[PDB]
Amino acid sequence: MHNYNVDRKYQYNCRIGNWSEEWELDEYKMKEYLKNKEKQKLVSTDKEDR
Amino acid sequence: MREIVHIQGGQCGNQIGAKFWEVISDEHGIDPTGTYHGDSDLQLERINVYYNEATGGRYVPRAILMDLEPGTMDSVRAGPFGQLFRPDNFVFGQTGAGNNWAKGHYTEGAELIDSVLDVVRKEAEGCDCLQGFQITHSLGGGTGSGMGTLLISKVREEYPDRIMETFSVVPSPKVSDTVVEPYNATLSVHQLVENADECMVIDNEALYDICFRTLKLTTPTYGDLNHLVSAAMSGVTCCLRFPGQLNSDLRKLAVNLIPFPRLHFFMIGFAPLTSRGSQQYRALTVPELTQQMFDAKNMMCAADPRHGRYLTASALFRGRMSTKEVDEQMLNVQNKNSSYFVEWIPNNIKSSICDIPPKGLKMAVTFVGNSTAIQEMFKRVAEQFTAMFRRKAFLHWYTGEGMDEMEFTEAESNMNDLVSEYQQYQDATA
Amino acid sequence: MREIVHIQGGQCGNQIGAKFWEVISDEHGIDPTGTYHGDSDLQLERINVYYNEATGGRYVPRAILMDLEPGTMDSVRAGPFGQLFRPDNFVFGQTGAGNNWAKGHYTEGAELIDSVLDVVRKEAEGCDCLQGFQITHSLGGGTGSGMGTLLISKVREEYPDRIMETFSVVPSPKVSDTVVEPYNATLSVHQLVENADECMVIDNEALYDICFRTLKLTTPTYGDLNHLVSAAMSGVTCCLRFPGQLNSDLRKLAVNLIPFPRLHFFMIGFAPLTSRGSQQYRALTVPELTQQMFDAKNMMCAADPRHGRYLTASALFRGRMSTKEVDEQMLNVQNKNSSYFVEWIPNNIKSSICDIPPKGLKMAVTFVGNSTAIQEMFKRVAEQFTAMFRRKAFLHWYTGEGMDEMEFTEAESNMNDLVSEYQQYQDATA
Amino acid sequence: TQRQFIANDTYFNQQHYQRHEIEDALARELQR
Amino acid sequence: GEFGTKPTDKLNEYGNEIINKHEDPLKMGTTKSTFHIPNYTGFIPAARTVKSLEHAAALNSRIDK
Amino acid sequence: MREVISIHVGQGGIQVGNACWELFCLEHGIQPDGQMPSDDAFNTFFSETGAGKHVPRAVFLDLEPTVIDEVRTGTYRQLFHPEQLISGKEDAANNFARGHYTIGKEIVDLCLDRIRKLADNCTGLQGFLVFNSVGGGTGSGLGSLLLERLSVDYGKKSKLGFTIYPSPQVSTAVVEPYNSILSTHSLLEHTDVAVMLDNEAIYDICRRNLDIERPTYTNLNRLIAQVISSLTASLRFDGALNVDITEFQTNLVPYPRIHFMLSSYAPIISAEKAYHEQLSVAEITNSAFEPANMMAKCDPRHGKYMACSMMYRGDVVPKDVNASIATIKTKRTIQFVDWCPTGFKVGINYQPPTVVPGGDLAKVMRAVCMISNSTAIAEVFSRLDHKFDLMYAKRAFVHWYVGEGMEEGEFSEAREDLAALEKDYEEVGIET
Amino acid sequence: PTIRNDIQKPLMKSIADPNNYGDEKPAVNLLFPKKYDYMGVEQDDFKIKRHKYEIKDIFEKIGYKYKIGKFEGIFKRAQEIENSTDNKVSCSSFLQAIQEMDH
Ligand SMILES: Nc1nc2c(ncn2[C@@H]2O[C@H](COP(=O)(O)OP(=O)(O)OP(=O)(O)O)[C@@H](O)[C@H]2O)c(=O)[nH]1
Ligand SMILES: Nc1nc2c(ncn2[C@@H]2O[C@H](COP(=O)(O)OP(=O)(O)O)[C@@H](O)[C@H]2O)c(=O)[nH]1
Ligand SMILES: Nc1nc2c(ncn2[C@@H]2O[C@H](COP(=O)(O)OP(=O)(O)O)[C@@H](O)[C@H]2O)c(=O)[nH]1
Ligand SMILES: [Mg+2]
Repeated sequence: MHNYNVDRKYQYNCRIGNWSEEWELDEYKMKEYLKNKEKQKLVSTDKEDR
Repeated sequence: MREIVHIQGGQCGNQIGAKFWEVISDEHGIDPTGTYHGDSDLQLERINVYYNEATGGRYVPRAILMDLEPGTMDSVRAGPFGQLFRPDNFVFGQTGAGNNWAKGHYTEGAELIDSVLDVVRKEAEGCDCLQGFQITHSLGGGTGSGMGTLLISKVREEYPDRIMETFSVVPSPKVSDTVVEPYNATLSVHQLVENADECMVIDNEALYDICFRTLKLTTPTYGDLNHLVSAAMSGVTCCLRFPGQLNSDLRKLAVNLIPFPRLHFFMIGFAPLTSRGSQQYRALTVPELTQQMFDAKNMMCAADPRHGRYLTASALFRGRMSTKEVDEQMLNVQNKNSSYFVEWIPNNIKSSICDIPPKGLKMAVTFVGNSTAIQEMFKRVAEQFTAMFRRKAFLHWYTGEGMDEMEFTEAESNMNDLVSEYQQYQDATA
Repeated sequence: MREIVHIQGGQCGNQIGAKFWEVISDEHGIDPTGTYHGDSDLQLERINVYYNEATGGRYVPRAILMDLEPGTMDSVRAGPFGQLFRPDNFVFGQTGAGNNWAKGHYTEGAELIDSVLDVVRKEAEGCDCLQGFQITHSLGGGTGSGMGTLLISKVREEYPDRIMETFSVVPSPKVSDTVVEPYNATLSVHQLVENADECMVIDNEALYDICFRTLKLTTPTYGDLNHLVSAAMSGVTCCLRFPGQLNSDLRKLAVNLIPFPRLHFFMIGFAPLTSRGSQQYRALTVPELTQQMFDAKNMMCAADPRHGRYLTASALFRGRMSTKEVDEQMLNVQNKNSSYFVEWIPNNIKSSICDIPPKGLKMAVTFVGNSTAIQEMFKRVAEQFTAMFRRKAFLHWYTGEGMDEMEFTEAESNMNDLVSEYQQYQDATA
Repeated sequence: TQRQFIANDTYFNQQHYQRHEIEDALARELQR
Repeated sequence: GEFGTKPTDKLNEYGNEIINKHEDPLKMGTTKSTFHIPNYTGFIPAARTVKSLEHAAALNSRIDK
Repeated sequence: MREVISIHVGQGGIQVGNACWELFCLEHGIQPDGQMPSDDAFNTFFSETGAGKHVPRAVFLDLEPTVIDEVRTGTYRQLFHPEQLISGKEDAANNFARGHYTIGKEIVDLCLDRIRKLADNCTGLQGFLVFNSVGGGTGSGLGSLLLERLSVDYGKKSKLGFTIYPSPQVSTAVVEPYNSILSTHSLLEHTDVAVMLDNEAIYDICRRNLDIERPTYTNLNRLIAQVISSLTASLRFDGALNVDITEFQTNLVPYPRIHFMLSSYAPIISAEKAYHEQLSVAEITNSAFEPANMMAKCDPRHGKYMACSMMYRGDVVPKDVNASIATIKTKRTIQFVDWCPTGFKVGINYQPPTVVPGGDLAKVMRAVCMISNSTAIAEVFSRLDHKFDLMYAKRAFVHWYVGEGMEEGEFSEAREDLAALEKDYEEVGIET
Repeated sequence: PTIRNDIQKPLMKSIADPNNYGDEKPAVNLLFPKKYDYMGVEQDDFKIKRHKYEIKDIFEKIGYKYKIGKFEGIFKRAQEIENSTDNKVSCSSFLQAIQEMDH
C-alpha cells in the first residue's frame, strides 16, 4: 500500500517512493541521447563541426 | 518510510548524541559539511531513516537538542560535525535546572518545553512515516531527569502507537559526583516505567571496567565511553538501515523481548572488543563472538547476569556469515547454560543477521537481554533514597516548587513493587 | 584433533616451558613470529595439536603462563621465541609466595585462581576434541607447588574423563637451595597422587651428572639442563604429531605402564647423548641405542634403578628402521636381565615407532619407565621432613595461614603409606 | 556524476568492488 | 547475480565452471577449499596469505614411502 | 551572559578585595589601566565600556576614607569607576550601633542606587559576593544593613558571604565578641552561604607549607583570592564537569539553618621545594583533608561530615578523582553522617591556576579547592558564646552601645539565637 | 604530566607498567580498527614513494604484468599524478594510475 507524492521528496538514489519510475525515465533519457550519438544529429556535433 | 527522530537532553545525553551522530555520519560517509562523499550505493539507499536533505542536496540530521543552559550547546556546536545540526533546533534556556528534578520538570522545563514540543511536532509531521522515538538522558542530572521524562510523557500522549527508546545512564554508588542522585533517579524511573516502551540502562563504572579490562587502555576519558555507547546505539538500527538474511525492525525486537508490559528494562553490550597489542592474535569466528557476548564482563551494566536467570535474549549479527552456524551456536549455549535461563519458555534467544558489518570490522554483534539481574540496580538506589528520605534531607528545594512528600512516597512505592514483581518471575516455576 | 593444552607455573616451570616451545617450533618449521616455513608436507598435518590458527597467517601456542611474581615473565618474553605467546594468557600475582606453601595454596592463590581457571576453560572449550593436560612445575617451591597442585585438583574435578600429566622437579638433598624444601615437597605430593594421572620426576643433581659423564661439557647452565628435559618432553608426543609404524598416543602409554591406579610415578630417559668430540666415532645403531637407554647413569633422576625391580618399561623409537630389530633387542635385555624385570607381569615392554626423527639426528629413543627404585627418592625426603618436623622448626609460618598440624601429620602418613604399599610389590611373588 | 555505467549494461557498483580485491592483494603481499 | 549479468556468464567456452577455491570465506578451512578428497581430517589453514597454501593444497598425490 | 556583583564593606573586606582584583586582572590579561593589548570569559567580572577598557563589577563601601584614598592614589586609579568608590567621613570605631543606627543609615541609600545601576546592565545575573570582617564596626554594621535591604529588593538571588571571624585566642580589638554576635543574628536568615575565614588558620598555613615565619596581611589576602578564583573558575572557563553558583546550595545545604561551611586549598608550595615532589592527584587530595590545612581554626575530627564540594582545576583526569575519592571512603579517620551515603560533589576544570609575578605561590598543573559542611563547626559558636557571657555578666562596654540608639535588651535576642543554632547542630548530628 | 611524553619510554614493556607514554590508541580507533590492523600491516606504507624497479616486481608478484614501454608509460603518468620532483612514486598512487588506465 506504498503511496506516492508523500509531501517533499529525496533524490532518485533513495528508495523512498516513485524511485523506479523516475530511474527508468532517467535511464531512458540518455539511451535516447545514446541514439543521438548513433545517428549524427547531435547539436554538439553541429557546433563542434562549426 | 519508517524513519525515527532523535532528541537529546542534558550534558551526558548531548555528548552521547554527538558521538552517535559522529558514528552514523562516518558509517554513511557524509562530509561534516553535509555533502555526500560516499563510495557505494548502499550508503544512500536507506538514508531517509536518520537524515533529511535541504536545498542544494546537502543532508541534515533530524535531531533536536534541549537544555536549560547554553554551556554544552556552545561546546558541541564548535566541535567536529557541529554544523550538520539545523541551527533552529538549538532550543535552550538561560538559567539552568541546578541538579533539581523539580526545577527541570515543574517551573522552568514546563514553560520552555512548548517550543521544543512544537518543533518535534513539526519534524514528526514532516517525516513520511514516524517509526519511533529515541532519547538520550541521564537519571542523575537535573535538566535531563526532568525534561526528558516530561517530554516522554507529552510525546506518548500525542502518539499512542509509536515506539519509545530511552538510552538512560543510571547513577552508580561507586562513581558518584552528585549528592542528590537517588531522589532524581527514583522520580525519573517512576514516570519512565509508566510511559517508555524500551529503556536502555548503562553504568559509568561498567564502562570504566570494560576499558580497563578488555581494551586495556591506561587512560579512559569521557570520549571513549561516549564512543562505546554510540557503537552500541548504531548496532541496534543497523539491521533496519541495511539488508540482511533475517531483517528485524524495532517493533519485532520489542515483541520478542517483552513478555509483560511492565518488564521493559534491557541491558546491552557490544562485541568484539580487543586491545591494540592483542588484536592480531585473535581469530574472528562465531564461537569466539558468542563467548565474548555471553561473557559477564562484556555487559555495559553493573548488574551481575549470573546472579539471575535470563528471561529473553537477542543478538544482532553484523557482517556476513552462515545462518546454520549461528543457529547451532545459539542452541549450544542454550543447552550449556540451562540454569541461567528460565525454564517455562522454550527457545528464548532471538537471532538476526545483517550483512553489512561496521566500518573497519569484518564481524560484529550487538547483544540485548532481559534478565532479573537488573533488580540489584534498583535495590542499591532505593537503599540510598530511603536512607536520605527518612531524615528528609535536602527536601525543601523539592517541596519549594509545588511538590510534597506524598509524591516521593508514591514514587518509592512504584519502584518497590516493580522490583518485587520483577523478581517474582525469577522464582516462579512451571 | 585430540589436542592438549599446556600450563607452566612457577619460576622453574616457565624456564622449562621457555625451551620446550623453542624445540617444538623448530621441529614444525615455525619461526618465532608464527609464520609457517616448513619444508615437508607432514609438518603441517598435525599443527593444531599444539598451535592455534589466527587471522593473518600466524600461529600461536595454546600455552598459559602463570606465576605469582611478574619478574620471570618479563624476561622470557624479551627472549627468543617470546613473541609467540598470547599477551592475554600472561597472568601474574602482585606480592610473590616466598617459597611458602600455605601462602601459595590457601591465602593468596585462592583468589588469583579465578582468572587462571577462566582462561584455561576458554582454551579447553575452543578445541574440537580435548585429549589431556601437561603441567610443568616445581615441588620444592612455594608458588610452583602450591598454586600448581591447586590447579591439578580444580581441573580434574571438572574433566574427570580426560587424562592429565605433570612434569615435577622434586627437590634433591645433595643439591639443596632452600631450608624448607621438605615441608612443601611432602604437602604437594599428597595432593598430586590423588589427582594427577601421570607424573614424571626430575632431579637437578642427575642433570648435572648426565652432563658430566656423557656430554662432558665443563660449563653447564640452566639452558642446557632445560634442553635435556625439553627433548624428553617432545619425545613422548612425537608419535602423536607424526605418522608411524605403530602409533601410540598418551592414553596408550597410560594403560600399559599403570598396573594400579595409584602407581603413576615414572622414570624418564633420553637417548642417544653424545659429546661434541666423539660424535663422528660412535656408530648410531639400534644395539647402541638400547644399551645407552637402559644405563642407570642415563636416568634423568637420582634414583638408582639397579636397587629395585622394574615393573613396566616403554620405549618410543623415532626414525626409520626395521621394526623387528626393536623387538628382539627388547627381549635380549629382558632375558639377560631377568632378575631386573618383575616376573608376575611377563613381557612388560612397550615399543612404539615414529617415522620422523629429531632435527639433526637420524635415530633417537625416548624412554619412560616404572620401577620400584623411586622409594629411595621418597624415603629421603621423608627422612628430612620428620627430622625437621619433630622440633617444629619453621612451623609458625605455615600455622599462621590457617593450616594446622593435623594436615601436616596426614600428608606424611600418606607419603609413608605410599612407600609401604609401593615396595610390597617388589617382594611380591607368584 | 559521469554516469558512464549505464552506457554499457554494467552495474554502478563495479567501480570500487574490483578496486578492493587489487588493494586487498597488495596488502597481503606487503604483509609477507 | 547483479543487474546486467546473466546466470551463465561465469562459465568458460567449454561450459565448465571457473573455480577460485580460496576466494569464498565460507569454504576456507574445509575440504572444498583444498584439493583433498572429502573426510580428510588434516588441519587446513584458516587465514590466507600469499607458503602454507602450496603444502595445504596437495594438488599432487603424496610421495610413497 | 553570566555575571556576579561584588560588594566590599569595611577595611577587612576592602584590603582583601583589591588583592582579589589583582588576581582577576592577571587571569584575563587586562592591564591595570583597563585596556587589553591583544573568548568573552571576562564577562562574569568585567563589562565592556564600548571602546577599549573593561571596568570591574564591584562597589567599594566604607565610612573611613583612609583605605579608599589609598586606592584612588594608587596605580589602580584608572581601573575602577570613579563614582563606584563610596566613602564617608566619620569612622564607625568598633561600634556596631554606629554603623547600624547612626551613620550607616545615610550611606546605604547611595550604595543601593549604584547596585541598581549595575544590575540593569547585567542580563544573566547569578548572585552576589559580599566581603566583610565580622569583628568590626562598619564590617558588621553596614554588612547587616546591606543584607537586610538586598534580601527584600532582589529576593531570590543567592548571596554568598566571605566573612572573617575573630581568631580563637588572638585578636586585634577587645570588644569584638560583642559586635560579632550582633551581626551573627543578621546574617543567619539573610545570606545563603557563609564561609569561615579566621586568621589563625592562615597563619599556620604560611608557617608550615610556605615557611613564612613573619607574614603580613597581604600574604593572607593573596591566599584568599586564589580560593575565590577557583570557586568562580567553573563559571568563566570550559571544563569537563562545570558547576554553577546555583548548584551549591542544592548540594551543600541539608537544612535551611545549616549553611555555615569552612574551606581548604592545596597545593601551597614554594618554587624551590616543588622540584622534590610530583604533586600527583592522589596526594594533593590527601593534603586537602589534613585538619591542619582547614582555613578555619576547627578540628573536623571532632564531628561528622555532611557534604563536600571539592573542585579540581588543571589537567586532572576524571578517572583519577574516583580512584582518590574511593580511598577516602575506605579511610576510617574520616567518617560521614549516617543519613548521607554519598557526600562528594566534584567538578573538573581545564584552567590551571595563575600566579602573580613576585608572589609566594608557585605555578603547577593541579590545584584543589574545597567547600565542606561539617558538624564540627559548632565549637566556634560556643567559644565566642563563652567569651560574650564573661563580659556581659557585668555589663562591660555597654554604655557605648545603649547611647547610640540601640535598645539594651537587644543583646538578649542576639545571645538566644546562637543558643538556638547550637541546639540545631547537636540535634542533627545524632544518629537515627 | 598525566601522560609521560618526556620520559623517552622503554623499548620493552614491563607487563605491569601503569603509566602512559603518549602512544596509547584512543577507543575511537580501537572500536573500528583502520582496515588492516589485524594483518600487522599499517596503511602508512602505500604513501611511501617507491622506484619503478621495485614497483614492477611488487605488481608482477600480485599478478599484474605489463610489457616494457607500457610499464614506463604507466609509471610516468603515475608520477604525473603524484606531481613530485623525485622519480619514485607511491604504490597507492600508481594503483589509482592503473585504475584510470587499462582502457
Ligand atoms: N584576613 C584579614 N583580616 C583583616 C584584615 N584587616 C582587618 N582584618 C580583620 O578585621 C578585624 C577588625 O576590623 P577592621 O577590619 O580592622 O575594621 P572594619 O572592619 O573596617 O570596621 P571598623 O572598626 O568600623 O573600621 C580584625 O579582627 C581582623 O581580623 C586583613 O587585611 N586581612
Ligand atoms: N558517559 C558519559 N557520562 C557522563 C558524561 N558527563 C557526565 N556524565 C554522567 O552524568 C552524571 C551527571 O549528570 P549531569 O551532567 O548533571 O546531567 P544534566 O544535569 O542533565 O546535564 C554523572 O554521574 C556522570 O557520570 C559524559 O560525557 N559521558
Ligand atoms: N631445570 C631448571 N630448574 C630450575 C631453574 N630455575 C630454578 N630451578 C629449580 O627450581 C628450584 C627453586 O624453585 P622456585 O623457583 O623457588 O619455586 P617457586 O618459588 O614456586 O617459584 C631450584 O631447586 C632449582 O633447582 C631452571 O631454569 N631450570
Ligand atoms: Mg576600618
